Order: sequence, then C-alpha cells, then structure tokens
Amino acid sequence: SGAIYVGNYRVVNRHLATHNDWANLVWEDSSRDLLVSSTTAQGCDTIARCDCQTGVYYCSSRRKHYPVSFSKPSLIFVEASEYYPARYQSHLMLAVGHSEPGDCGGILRCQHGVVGIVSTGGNGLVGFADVRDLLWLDEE
Ligand SMILES: *[C@@H](C)C(=O)c1ccc2c(c1)NC(=O)CO2
Ligand SMILES: [Zn+2]
Repeated sequence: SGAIYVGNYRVVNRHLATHNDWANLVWEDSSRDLLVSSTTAQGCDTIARCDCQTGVYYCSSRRKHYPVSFSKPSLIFVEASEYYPARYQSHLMLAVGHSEPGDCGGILRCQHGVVGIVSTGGNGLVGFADVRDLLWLDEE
C-alpha cells in the first residue's frame, strides 16, 4: 500500500496504519479513513492547495497512472467488499476508474501537487481521501 511523505509527516489510510504509526500519532479521523504519523526524515511530496477536479492517480492493480476527472470532497456511502463492511465516509472524491484492494494509498495528483490517496473501489468508481484541507501538513 502507498502513503504521502510531506515534511516530517506520513499520511496513510487509517485502517492500514501500523503499530509504529499509532505510537507516533499526529492526527487521525475514522470518518475520513486517514491517519498521520511523525517521521525522522523529511519527505519529497508537496500537497496541492486548490479546487482542481482533474488529475492523475496511480493504480497498483494495473501498474498504471490514469488521468481522471473527480468530484469535490463529499460525505458519501461506501458499499461492503469481499473483506470489509459498508459505511459513510467524509472528505471523499469519486472518479470513474479501476481500483481494488491492492490499490490502497496510491497518489492522486494535480498541477498543484498531491490531492489525496486511493481509499475505495466498486462498480467502476475509485474514491480518494482528500488532504487539500489539511493546511497544517505544510508546517511544523
Ligand atoms: C484501500 C484503502 C483502498 O484504496 C481500496 C480500493 C479499492 C477497493 C478496496 C480498497 N477494497 C475492496 O474491497 C474493493 O476495492
Ligand atoms: Zn490543483
């Protein structure tokens, strides 16, 4: 699975966070499926600060990056999988595209930087957890 490395922060899907993530916790929110932990090394990624609805995401289950149009971050209902239950998720963006369990954490990027990470899949839709509202990732 994938993550964002910005400053001394590591941004992951909450349900895939490790014990080391939880032991170095900065912030977490179940409703968004996001968790941020602290890092010793500085990261290479820049977070987008924008309202773009077009970008490119990485799909591990295809070994491919795909250009997509996506919705603005919203409170959305997510169906059950073969291996997890159904629930409302907040700050979620949807696009038409392929995702499945191996694709968690793939980056969605726009011309301004990282928009979010792959979070959901079903019925030809990929959902992304937005990070562009988390301005505190840019400092401290
Ligand atoms: C996990 C964070 C993730 O991004 C993901 C994408 C697509 C799908 C799943 C998880 N799980 C499923 O069951 C279906 O597709
Ligand atoms: Zn942008």
